[PDB]
Amino acid sequence: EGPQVKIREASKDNVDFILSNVDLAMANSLRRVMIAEIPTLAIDSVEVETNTTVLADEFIAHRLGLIPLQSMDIEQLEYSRDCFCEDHCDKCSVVLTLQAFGESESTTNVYSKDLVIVSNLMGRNIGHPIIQDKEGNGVLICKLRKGQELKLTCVAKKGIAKEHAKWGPAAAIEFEYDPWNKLKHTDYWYEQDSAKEWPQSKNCEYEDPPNEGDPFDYKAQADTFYMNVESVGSIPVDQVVVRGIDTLQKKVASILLALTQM
Amino acid sequence: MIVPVRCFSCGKVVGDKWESYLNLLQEDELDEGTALSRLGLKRYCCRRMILTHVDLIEKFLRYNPLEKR
Amino acid sequence: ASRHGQKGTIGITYRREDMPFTAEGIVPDLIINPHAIPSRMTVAHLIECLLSKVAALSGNEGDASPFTDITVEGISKLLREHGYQSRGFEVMYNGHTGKKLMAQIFFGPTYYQRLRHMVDDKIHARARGPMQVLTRQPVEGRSRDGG
Amino acid sequence: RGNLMGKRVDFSARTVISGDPNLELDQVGVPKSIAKTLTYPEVVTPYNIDRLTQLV
Amino acid sequence: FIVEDDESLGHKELKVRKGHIAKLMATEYQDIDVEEYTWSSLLNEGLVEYIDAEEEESILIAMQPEDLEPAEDVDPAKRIRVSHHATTFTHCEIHPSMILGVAASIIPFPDHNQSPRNTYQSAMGKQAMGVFLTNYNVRMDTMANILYYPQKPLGTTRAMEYLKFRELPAGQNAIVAIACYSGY
Amino acid sequence: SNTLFDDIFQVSEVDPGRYNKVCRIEAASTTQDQCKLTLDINVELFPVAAQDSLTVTIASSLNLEDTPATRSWRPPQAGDRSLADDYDYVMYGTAYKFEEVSKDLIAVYYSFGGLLMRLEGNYRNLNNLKQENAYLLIRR
Amino acid sequence: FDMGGYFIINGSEKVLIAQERSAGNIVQVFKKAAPSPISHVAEIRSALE
Amino acid sequence: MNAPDRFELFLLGEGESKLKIDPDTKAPNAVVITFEKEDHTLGNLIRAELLNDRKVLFAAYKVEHPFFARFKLRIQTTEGYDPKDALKNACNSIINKLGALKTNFETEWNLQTLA
Amino acid sequence: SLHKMSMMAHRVKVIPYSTFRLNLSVTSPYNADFDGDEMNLHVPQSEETRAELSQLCAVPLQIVSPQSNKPCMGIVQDTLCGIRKLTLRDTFIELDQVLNMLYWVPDWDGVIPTPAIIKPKPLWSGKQILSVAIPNGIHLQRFDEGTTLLSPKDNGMLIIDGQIIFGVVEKKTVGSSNGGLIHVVTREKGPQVCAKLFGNIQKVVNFWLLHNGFSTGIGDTIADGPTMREITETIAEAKKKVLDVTKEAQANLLTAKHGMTLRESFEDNVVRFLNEARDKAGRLAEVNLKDLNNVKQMVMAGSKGSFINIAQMSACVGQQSVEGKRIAFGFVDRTLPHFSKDDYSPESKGFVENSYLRGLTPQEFFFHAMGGREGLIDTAVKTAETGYIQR
Amino acid sequence: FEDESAPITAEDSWAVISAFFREKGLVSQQLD
Amino acid sequence: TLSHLRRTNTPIKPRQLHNTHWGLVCPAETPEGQACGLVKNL
RNA sequence: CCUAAGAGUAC
Ligand SMILES: [Mg+2]
Ligand SMILES: [Zn+2]
Ligand SMILES: [Zn+2]
Repeated sequence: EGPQVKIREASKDNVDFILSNVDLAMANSLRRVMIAEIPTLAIDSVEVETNTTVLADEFIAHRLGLIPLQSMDIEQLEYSRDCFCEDHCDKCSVVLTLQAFGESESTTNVYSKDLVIVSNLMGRNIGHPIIQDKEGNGVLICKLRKGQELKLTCVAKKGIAKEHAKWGPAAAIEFEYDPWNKLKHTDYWYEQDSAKEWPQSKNCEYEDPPNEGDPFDYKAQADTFYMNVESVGSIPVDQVVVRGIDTLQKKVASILLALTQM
Repeated sequence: MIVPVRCFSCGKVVGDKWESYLNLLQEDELDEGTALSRLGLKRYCCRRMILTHVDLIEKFLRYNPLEKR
Repeated sequence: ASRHGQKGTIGITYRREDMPFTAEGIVPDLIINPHAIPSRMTVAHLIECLLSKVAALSGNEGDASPFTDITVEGISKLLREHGYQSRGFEVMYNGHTGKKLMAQIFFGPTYYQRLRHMVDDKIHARARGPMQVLTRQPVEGRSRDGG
Repeated sequence: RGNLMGKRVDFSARTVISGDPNLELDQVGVPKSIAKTLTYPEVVTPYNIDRLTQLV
Repeated sequence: FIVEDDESLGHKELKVRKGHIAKLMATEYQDIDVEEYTWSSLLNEGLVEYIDAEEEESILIAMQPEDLEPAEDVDPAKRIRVSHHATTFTHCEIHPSMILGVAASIIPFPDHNQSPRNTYQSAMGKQAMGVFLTNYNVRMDTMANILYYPQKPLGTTRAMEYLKFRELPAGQNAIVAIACYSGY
Repeated sequence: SNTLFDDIFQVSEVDPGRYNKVCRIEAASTTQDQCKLTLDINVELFPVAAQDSLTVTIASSLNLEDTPATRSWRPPQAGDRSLADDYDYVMYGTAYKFEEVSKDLIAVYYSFGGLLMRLEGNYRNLNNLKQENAYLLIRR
Repeated sequence: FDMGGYFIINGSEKVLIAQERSAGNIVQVFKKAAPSPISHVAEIRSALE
Repeated sequence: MNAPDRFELFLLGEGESKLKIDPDTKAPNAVVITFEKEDHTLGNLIRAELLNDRKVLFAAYKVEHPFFARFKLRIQTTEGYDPKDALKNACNSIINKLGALKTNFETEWNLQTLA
Repeated sequence: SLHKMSMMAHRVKVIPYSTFRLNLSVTSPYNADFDGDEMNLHVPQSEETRAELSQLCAVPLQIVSPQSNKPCMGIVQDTLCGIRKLTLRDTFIELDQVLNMLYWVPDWDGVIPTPAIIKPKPLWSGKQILSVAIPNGIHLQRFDEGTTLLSPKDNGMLIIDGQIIFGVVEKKTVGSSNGGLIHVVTREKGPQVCAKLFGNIQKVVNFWLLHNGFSTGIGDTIADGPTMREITETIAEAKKKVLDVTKEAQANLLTAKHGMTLRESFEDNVVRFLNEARDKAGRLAEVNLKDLNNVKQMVMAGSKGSFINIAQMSACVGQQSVEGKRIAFGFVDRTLPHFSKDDYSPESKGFVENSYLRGLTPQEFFFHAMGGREGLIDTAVKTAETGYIQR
Repeated sequence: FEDESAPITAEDSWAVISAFFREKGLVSQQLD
Repeated sequence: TLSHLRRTNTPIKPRQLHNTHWGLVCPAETPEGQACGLVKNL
């Protein structure tokens, strides 16, 4: 008993579902947590050894920080801020190394498949850059003319989207409720007819259209939210939803804990 | 300069869809809209991320390297 | 600033979760005040936003040449053929509460320039510093720690 | 006109302005760097010895 | 453009026809084996003419050929235009949008703006940030500003591909919402 | 607590005006020919049509017990008993004018949060109304 | 993409702004104000190239 | 230059606590609770769950400035009901609902074959 | 800093960003925008200067200006539009949003006002919530055009004991106008209470507008088909009248107005006809605009825009003038080389019959450029001359 | 198109402009 | 850079946009300050 | 360091 969920579409990177019997505040809080509060792995520090390319060092550092990394077992990693090491260790970071040389007469593309994990993952499931395309090459990090070299090391720490958007695993989150505007939460702008000028949402097929003669239902509340979560690739989209719920529950539990302890 | 890794607005990774986009434009003679739809860029934020990119890095690569090994 | 004389400075920056969002999860990169539109009569700004939305959806390039026969009605017809409201309005939800905004928001891509005037190159303060040799008054200019 | 009627002065700051609906009518927001640069001289008094010592 | 009597059609017409346009297109395509056809070829065959203000005093110019050369259910969305009710033209404008300068050719739909706004944009696009040259990495300029990711405009003019604006853009396509959101 | 005024009116006109949720109605008393009413009503929350008979009661309070606002409003708990239970549409407002229409006719003006009401009739039964707050209760 | 049309003086790129002037060898006739005794003046800025 | 560190949005600073409760003198049996390093995500949820309670006369929250991540929540309950008890009940209800939702979503996802 | 109100004493609030931050209502005396304006800050260095700065130059003490014995600060921009939208008779607020809005008022006494509607659903009107910000004991009564004690149009303003009895709150009430709410409050309760009123009104209205939303778009400049047809008919009729006047003048049948020549009278008549044509077309467009039109809403609130802006954007830009005259014959007897000699038609001398929505023809674009150039030159000359005169 | 002496359209003039800028350039006056 | 290379200056109503400026100088490209109209662009 | 010149920001 409680909030009820029915999922329409399931994919590797998208889940489209219905969230019924739930308050609007709860659904919006879940959406916000999925956007912002889910921990993820991403490259945080870059030590540049050699860069004879045409791009600036911090340009490449930023591009590397935007590379999505596997974060299935990110809960087994610790934040660098609350680890006993000096700068970075194996309990709180993953070390990668990008070493590329332009030994070909044509331009050599430095992808994210060339990122090599150096630190011992200790059997975790973190660190690997996410590969999505069929060619197998990851994100196009840089390009090299013949004789140009790029040697650098990356330290990846866990983080959340609040500190920096590079840690956000959730991409775009579709969120809609009351497709027929039965709650009258919007006043439709129009020129001649509001119904003709506003295209019907795809979710209108899942609710009974209003009878156009019935009185306004002032007691009705908002529920049955149609939500589509997309995944960047760091964690599966179902894990995105589950970890969002978990993080929100953790926040409320921490509020209870602070209240009791004070 | 070079293709951005992620769409600015939503954050979808688009840095791996540049060479595929160029291959679709050239080899298959597809127009830009169909090629964008093929790669999975449905929101116009991602579509403007990939459609309007200018690959200046090629120009930068034309000049001889300053430090050649 | 846009390409129509709509200069302005960044007031505040919100994260993605706090920005208003459409039913498709698209959030704006920029939010500008409606009150900048009516007095300045920059209709080209709105027309170019609509044309850019259509061009991004359709994959073509918007022909915004001055004296062509490109009208708002045709752009709106194309936008409606793409499944959006013809005048560019979109139903948006408040970021904080998730409730629908009672007013639909004009929403779409627009070309913006970053101008050379950054605040970090203009902020300046001086408690006490170098004095002019002749008049024994503070020197001139923020580059000289002036007054 | 350039040195007596008007002159350059110390203890002055200048920067870009922004709007804030959450500030009172008689309030002005000051950047922390500017507040750290500009200073006020407070005479040491029995009524404010403690806070002045803490600021020192 | 030069307009002659053109007795074959019985009415005034431009000296330039589809054949010259085809030859110019062929030359441009070859540049990107036939006889070259350049602007000097149009100049030397009496197709186009150079007119200054003094000579411009004593000529009659047609704004566009398709609407003003031929002798006489309209779209209400289109702007109102007149035919001038006169057929004695001596020249034709190559394109009205060529009255603008380099800075004003970047403005999208400048005819839908109040003119001071166009002046402001003309003065303000010179302060826009982008890629000023491709070899900025080998120049020791006193100050240089470069965008990370310049983007060619979604709304573009025909005159801005002669200014290389699509090759060296100075801005980005941002998703803009016009809203009184927070009061900030 | 007691009903300061009560009557039955018939609506002769409903004016949507420039509004979508509020309509101004004119009503004539079906018992006294000298009593008439003008009233703004939230038609979205209480539909009203022309030629509709409405029982209208103005009261100084809603509690059944006599009077022993200045007290903060509280949401109605389950099981609470009040006069509003016997009516369909209840508003709360303040009286802001007592006008002498004629020798016998007087008009009283009420403002329920901006929804205006004007009740006109002979003073022999409108004398109970005074310059204070009041509740307007309407049933169909 | 560099277009040229500028000089390099001491390593600095200098451009000559096109200077506007009135044309020479053209007769121009101007009215004069009421206080002046001369009513109209015809002048030519004669110059040989 | 003057931009604050981003981790200040969620990390408690030195010498400050997550919650602080101050009685309200405007109305009887009312408290104001300042939540630190929180935002609308928690504030709206807590306020709605408090309004779901029957003995809560007043419940509201406000973020006084977007610059700082903190919010103030005012709660006023009926006589004999501790506002802290109302907050505890609201948090407990939120946790129970979220747990049920997580269970339901897991069960629904387990029914897919095209994932 | 042309006047004393452009130099005022504020209270420091240390903030973590590189810009000076100030209230929106205080920008009017400073004549300040946020499009790159810089401002200056001076720190007193003694107790005497500090005290006289706080007791003489403080912002609340400057609310009523001696310049025109009326307030110099008011409600502006988003807050004005929001306060107009909030006080409409249609605006009703449910319990949760009412509680949030009440809490946002710092000096709220802690009592929830009885809802305007109790059954079948407790609803608070916008006027009821806004009256919380207004201090107790304030009475204001303004009668607009055609308003009675009953307000069928909800215009005018009646506030009794700090409660808005009726009237839509807009620029005439909360703006910097004599006899408005700001003036009454500062003359009755003092400058400090007026500043607190500024803060409370801004906070509550900004919260409501944040959770209600307000926008503007291209569709706000579009009038429907019949209205555009009527506008075109009006423009054509005016052009026909201009043509008839031109025929009369060219037949010498026109008589010169006393005090001016034939040509001056003809130009005066033509300009008047074109101006009233533009005004009539703009009025048609404005009447056609619905109450949901966003530009119309901004104009009604008084926050930004005017009737002429609607007219020029939707109906007709109008007649472009240089030096108080129609576009002169820069070439020999013609304005441009695209017109014949001695053409005095409205299009030949700078009548822009197209709106900004429709777009300007090349000749109209050039004429509008000439008008804008004249405006810019006038602005520069005016600011220089006014500076010298002021000194 | 097929007819060699057919009149040009408003779109064709951009070809002429292209030829102009292929021969002159943007800073032709300085160099000339 | 392009605008600077095609700039004309008039040593010093001359500030007005003349009719003869059609097609020779930009109708709307000029500094807002004291050089409004005096500095022109081709 | 002074002087001169030019470009520009907000009015
Ligand atoms: Mg400004
Ligand atoms: Zn560690
Ligand atoms: Zn995107």
